[PDB]
Amino acid sequence: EGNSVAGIIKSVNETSGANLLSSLKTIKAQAAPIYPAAASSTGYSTQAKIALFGALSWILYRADGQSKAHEWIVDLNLNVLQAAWLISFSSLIPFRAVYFAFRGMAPATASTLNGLKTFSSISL
Amino acid sequence: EGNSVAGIIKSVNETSGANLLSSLKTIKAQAAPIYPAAASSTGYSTQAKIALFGALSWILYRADGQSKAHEWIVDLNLNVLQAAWLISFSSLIPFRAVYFAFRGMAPATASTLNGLKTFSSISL
Amino acid sequence: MAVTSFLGKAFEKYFYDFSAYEQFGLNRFLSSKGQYVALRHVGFVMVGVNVLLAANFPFNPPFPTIGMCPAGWEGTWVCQADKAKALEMYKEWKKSN
Amino acid sequence: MAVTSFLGKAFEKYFYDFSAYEQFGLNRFLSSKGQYVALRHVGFVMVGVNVLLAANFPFNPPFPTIGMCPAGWEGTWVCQADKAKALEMYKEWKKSN
Amino acid sequence: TFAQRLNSSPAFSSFLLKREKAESEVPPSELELEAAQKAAELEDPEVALRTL
Amino acid sequence: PSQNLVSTFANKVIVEENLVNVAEIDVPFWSYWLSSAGFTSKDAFVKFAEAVKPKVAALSTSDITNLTVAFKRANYYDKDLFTGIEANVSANFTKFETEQLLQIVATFDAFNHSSVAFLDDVADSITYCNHYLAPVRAGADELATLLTYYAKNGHERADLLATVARGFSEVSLGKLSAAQRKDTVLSALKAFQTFGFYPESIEAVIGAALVSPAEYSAEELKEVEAVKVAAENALGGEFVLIQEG
Amino acid sequence: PSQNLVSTFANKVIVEENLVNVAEIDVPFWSYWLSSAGFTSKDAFVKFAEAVKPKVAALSTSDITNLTVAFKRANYYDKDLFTGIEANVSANFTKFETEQLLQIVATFDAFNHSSVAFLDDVADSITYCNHYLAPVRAGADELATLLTYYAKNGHERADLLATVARGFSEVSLGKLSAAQRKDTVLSALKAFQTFGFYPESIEAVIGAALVSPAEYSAEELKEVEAVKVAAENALGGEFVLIQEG
Amino acid sequence: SYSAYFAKAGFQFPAGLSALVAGIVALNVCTGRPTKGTKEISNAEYNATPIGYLQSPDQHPTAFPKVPGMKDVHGSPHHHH
Amino acid sequence: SYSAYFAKAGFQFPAGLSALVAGIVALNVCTGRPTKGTKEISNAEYNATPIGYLQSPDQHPTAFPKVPGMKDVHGSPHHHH
Amino acid sequence: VLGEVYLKDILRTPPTGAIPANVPHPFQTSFYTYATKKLIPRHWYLLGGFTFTITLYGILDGLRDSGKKKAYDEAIHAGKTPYTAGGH
Amino acid sequence: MKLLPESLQQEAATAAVVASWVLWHLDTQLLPTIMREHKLHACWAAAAKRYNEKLFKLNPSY
Amino acid sequence: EEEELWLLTLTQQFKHIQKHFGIDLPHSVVAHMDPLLIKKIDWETTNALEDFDITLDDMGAEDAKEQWGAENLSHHFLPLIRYRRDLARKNGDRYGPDLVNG
Amino acid sequence: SSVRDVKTGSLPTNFLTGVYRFWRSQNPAEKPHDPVNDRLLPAVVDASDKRASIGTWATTFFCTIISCNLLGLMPFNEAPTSGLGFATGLGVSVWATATILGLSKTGFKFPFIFVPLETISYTFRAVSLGVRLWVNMLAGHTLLHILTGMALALPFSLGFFSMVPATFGVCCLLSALVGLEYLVAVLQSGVFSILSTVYVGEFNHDKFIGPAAKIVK
Ligand SMILES: [Zn+2]
Ligand SMILES: [Zn+2]
Repeated sequence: EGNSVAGIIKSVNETSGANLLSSLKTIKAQAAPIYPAAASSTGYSTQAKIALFGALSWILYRADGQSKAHEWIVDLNLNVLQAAWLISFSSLIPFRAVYFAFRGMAPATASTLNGLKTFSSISL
Repeated sequence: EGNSVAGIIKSVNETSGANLLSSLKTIKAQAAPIYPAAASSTGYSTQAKIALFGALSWILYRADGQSKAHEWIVDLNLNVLQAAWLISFSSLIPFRAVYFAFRGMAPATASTLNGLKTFSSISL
Repeated sequence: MAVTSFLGKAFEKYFYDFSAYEQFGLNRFLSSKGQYVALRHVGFVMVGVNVLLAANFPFNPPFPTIGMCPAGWEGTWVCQADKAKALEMYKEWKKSN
Repeated sequence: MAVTSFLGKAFEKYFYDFSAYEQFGLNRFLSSKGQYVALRHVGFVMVGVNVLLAANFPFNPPFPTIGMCPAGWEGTWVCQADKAKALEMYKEWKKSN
Repeated sequence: TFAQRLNSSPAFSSFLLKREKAESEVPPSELELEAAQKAAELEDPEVALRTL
Repeated sequence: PSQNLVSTFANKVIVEENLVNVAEIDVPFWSYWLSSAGFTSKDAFVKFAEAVKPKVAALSTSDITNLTVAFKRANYYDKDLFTGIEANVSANFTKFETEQLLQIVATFDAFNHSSVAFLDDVADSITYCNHYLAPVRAGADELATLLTYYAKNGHERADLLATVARGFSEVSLGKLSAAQRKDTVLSALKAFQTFGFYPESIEAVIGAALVSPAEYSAEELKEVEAVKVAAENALGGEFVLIQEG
Repeated sequence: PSQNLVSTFANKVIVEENLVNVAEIDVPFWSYWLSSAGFTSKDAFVKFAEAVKPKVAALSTSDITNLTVAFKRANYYDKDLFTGIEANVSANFTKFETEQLLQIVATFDAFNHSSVAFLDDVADSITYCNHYLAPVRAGADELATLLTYYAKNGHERADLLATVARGFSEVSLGKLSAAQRKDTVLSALKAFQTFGFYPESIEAVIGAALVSPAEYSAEELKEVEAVKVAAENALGGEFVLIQEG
Repeated sequence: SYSAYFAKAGFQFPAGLSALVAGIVALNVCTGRPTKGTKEISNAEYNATPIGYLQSPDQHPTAFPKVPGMKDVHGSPHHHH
Repeated sequence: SYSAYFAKAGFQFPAGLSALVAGIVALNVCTGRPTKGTKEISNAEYNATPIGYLQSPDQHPTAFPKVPGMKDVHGSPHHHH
Repeated sequence: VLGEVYLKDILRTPPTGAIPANVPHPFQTSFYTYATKKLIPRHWYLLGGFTFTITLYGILDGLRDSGKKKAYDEAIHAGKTPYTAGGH
Repeated sequence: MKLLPESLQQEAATAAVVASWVLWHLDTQLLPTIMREHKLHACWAAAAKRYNEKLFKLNPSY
Repeated sequence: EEEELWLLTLTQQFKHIQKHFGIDLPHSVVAHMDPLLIKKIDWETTNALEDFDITLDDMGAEDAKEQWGAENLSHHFLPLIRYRRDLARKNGDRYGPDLVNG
Repeated sequence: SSVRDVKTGSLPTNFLTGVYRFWRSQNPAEKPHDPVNDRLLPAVVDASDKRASIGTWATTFFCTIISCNLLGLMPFNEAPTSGLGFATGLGVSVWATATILGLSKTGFKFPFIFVPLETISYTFRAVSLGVRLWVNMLAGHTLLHILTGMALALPFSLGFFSMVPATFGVCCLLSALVGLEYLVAVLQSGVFSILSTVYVGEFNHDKFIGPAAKIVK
């Protein structure tokens, strides 16, 4: 895969003057980058099924031994207390403000890229 | 991917009489089937390593419990008797005659395909 | 259905715009929504405690009761604070009941 | 090397054309090759038996000896046909040896 | 604009950010909005030649 | 107040207006299984028939079979949905099976809806795109529905009729109750004489009536004996029942 | 006959002619590890140098580094192999590392073999295709070998000399023994005056000699003091050793 | 624009998680001691004992016990009391 | 001609072997009985016993025994003989 | 002209054919490169500290079983049962 | 309650296996990815003044 | 149009990073477009200097931070100065910046 | 053999960038007297080669403890750092890492009646670093077990969904203790690894090599 500017330079050099201005949208699109198209689902990967069966195999096994733990009704009522905060965190955390607050932790996303200021790289 | 005969018919229809006989090797090769090229190795798949570590983890575990089996020297000298026949089978089985003898077990490989006898499907 | 694609879209519109804070009115009684969540939380605990107890009610409690008895039991195996004692009384009660 | 590509090619030319039936001559003494394999087989067993025994030789045999003793042992723990007896004699012999 | 390229990011098709908009955090400025429109005029390379 | 909160939850959260709001994602799954549980609900099925219309042109063949037999059981006939269904079938006719087409035709035979392009692409698919013993696995009450749908619409496909005539035998009619076998034998002989096609396996749908003629009238046995004489000179012989042994 | 069969097996199966018959598959693996165990064997390395010549144009960069430092340790110089090696380096110069090029150059500096296209593609790769602190991780006895290989061949690359001059400091020369530090300091100052390039880090290779002048002659310290006065007016000042504290 | 490239590869585990799970399991099964509530006996005792008498009552607590301390099995009544 | 297409996909297990290995393992670990040479004891005995006394000599045979019957551990000397 | 043999493997444009594979770090490629260049030169203080704890806690596990064995022998050499007989 | 474990060395080694996997995973998988996109941004923001001035002096287009 | 391939590859590659960095650009496309920047970044991680720009910020080295960034994009000018050197070599001269006094 | 592809600017990449750069900031490098240029660059690179990787170690212990502490707040799960050998086994391992670093600053030889009192207060750092993590994860979970037993005594005795102002005030006290446990889960993973940078950073000091010879003016 050669570079697309040498593909632009070649495709503009071997056109004529009459069909130059018509060819400029098919030389533009021949050198556009590939953004791969949204394929069909094929949902829940072979590892997303291990992650959900293995988490269900863990939650059932932990609730099995919680139910015979000599404080079994206190153990099973702590999962209600612990899952009550997972519900209150979905309803109280500002998830767009948290997303943009983690973007400021990283200096790569806290600013814009900064090089190559367009007046230095002209070709007139 | 449309069919290659309609690609042959189209590519021969829109050529001229002068460059017909020159174009016939690039219309031949545009409609040849893909035979994918021999890629680089990337040897021993993620499942060929499970198959050889899991077989080494089995052979070591079976030789571990064979060595404390109360007949341990008789057990470990039976693996020498059993592996002596795996060696004598690599040196006595006619492997090309066995390959062509299994090809005769299957009626799909015991003969050649039989339909479509070329004088029925001409287009003159 | 597609098993990952239906109820993901059902849970999405149960999560987001299904709101019993406004569909059941409820701004008439509650000041903010930050205190509707702060007692839907405590409401989830009180409901979950009362479901876990009632789903197996005749049980001798592992936790210390504070000197209280549930209903008309008061001397049975359900209220007995000695556990090897109440195991004997439960096995007698189970033949009758 | 490439770990799957070197010795696969080394084992291939050890399997196929490396032949001690002809490189060591050996047609002078053997009639066919079908009987060179039929005693390389028995030769592999006799070598493998003699290696497995010798790699741990001072051992009381689990198998029944037929009334025979290996070397100058003859009354020691190596030849003792009672196993709880020979465990006692091996533990005495191990302090000395 | 930047917030309009963030809205079509894989982050905002996630579940917790699905009904969110990136312009709600910091909106595009008037120069960023007028230069996204000016860049839309010049994605036709014939219009960019005749303008130049 | 425990009973009050549950009753308030039941009148605003679990109704059939939100049952059809979760049923908007995958329509022909929820359309098919609810209608099999007995949920007809004629104006809840109108919410189905417009939620699925931007999707009918890209459905799989088991989805199209699930739409038509659900909209048959709910008896609702949306003519501009059912032209998108027959344009799914007549565009993907090689992918449909005889198990699937015999259920789509019986929906299209109740709701008297046909095209000539649809009647060819169902007959092209049963005959050429499907296994030739797929009528034998069908059950003769579904094949007689296909035979009359081609005789109602006047469509003579003599290749399809030789295919559907395989699935009429003592085996396929013996699995029917004699109320349903009679409704099939009269329905199959009425279609076999409409085309004048008397295959060699018409002597199993005739012999399914003449071995038990006490369930038939003399008007219907005149219909049967009209086809028997019409098939006897076509096959070149005379009818004879067999006592087994 | 147990000793006879083992001795017969040892004189026909385990020799060095079959040790080089298993070594034909991957050459630069077996070439490198055997030569590190002390296996020079000048005419066993000729079997290497022709078995690898149809492969040198497609080797990875760690394979090319393994060929040259093996053929340096075995001291064997195949001029038509070593032009295929320098055509691997000068065709893939962006992929080589300074750790790898400083070992390839020291092979090419022993066997006095150079090209102008090779000397540019090694200097282009150390300066531009590699991290600018990769000379700091090098060890100054390898950088002085690179400095003289560019002064033997008369190749003035003033961008490469500013890069290699980073890797001369008190740190990099302090890790050398004083026999090897002296052989490096004289070898680095001889190359720094051949180009007349006196960087600001020449005062660490000069000061590595003037802090311990009892290992040097008066002929070599005249060589050192010639470079010190040549570097003093270039850097615009006077040399002064520092007593620490 | 690249959003549909990242939807193609779905879930994936962390890039060495099979060595964490094989390391935590290999610490919980290679304990070098009997399995927490059991005791190693001789083969003559294991071949002679019923499987109802090898079981201890402490190792089978009741899955949702109505009285705290209920066990599911009862074990050997041949106590050495 | 198609020979290089079949060299690309390397080794692969049979197409449901994870259900055979998870079925044979689930028969060897869900035995419903103690683990072949061990006996379930009470928690009061397990917390009070050293790990050298929980071990039986029969369950640790010697890895290459010089005398047939050698065991690696010796267990509890408090026999009930 | 400057003609794409000078830009080879130095500067490439955004891909038009397909998105390539990600370039591995040398540490993601091999554990031996991680172990010898980073894990042992830089993190051997942690691996020594994890080794000290596993060793020290094996001393304390050895002291705990030699104290269980001492209290066990002092009940079977003193005619008592060494535990509370389970409870059931 | 549960204070001492059944083996202290087994729990100390579970902590050393978990924390050495997190050390390996950070050093090998996370931190190469962190620094590939931290230092694309950081090298471009540090060079931007000297890159553009070097490029201004180079291209003959003015 | 003599050196327009290099100046427009720099323009088109940075414009695609800047449009997509921190939003949706994959790491495979960065390492495709800029393979020697990724190669030099990986050298710092391999050689235990993954915090080298934090080290230069701790010791206030603001001019060695600008040299650190400039030497890591140093290869962007390599397609030019390999071209201008092969002009001057085939024209008999020497390349200017290769020389000490020149 | 083929690594996965990462989107730039992902949220786990942005979080772990800020986390790593936080713990790296706790032991900053010291500015030399000289200006940092190509003369001083091997002395700066060698100054980084002799510093411990406390930026990496402290975010190893941050991320392995906050993941373990927050497991205790997931339903059906307990925190691994609520175990004595896990939590104190991380505390001794930080203390031994600091000591192995401080012992290697010499030649592994161990350093009147004062120094047994500097040692004791230093050897107690070993157990105090781990026991503070263990007791916080144990005492918060134990109080939650006791108060859930008390708050279950009221609906067990009184009516289910009856006499609800008595159980509402204690279900909101139970709910505010699980909320404090989310704060102690995040704080004790921070206090463990703030203190790991302090203890390991005590022996994180070596001599700047620097220029031994100069050309002034
Ligand atoms: Zn709990
Ligand atoms: Zn056997």
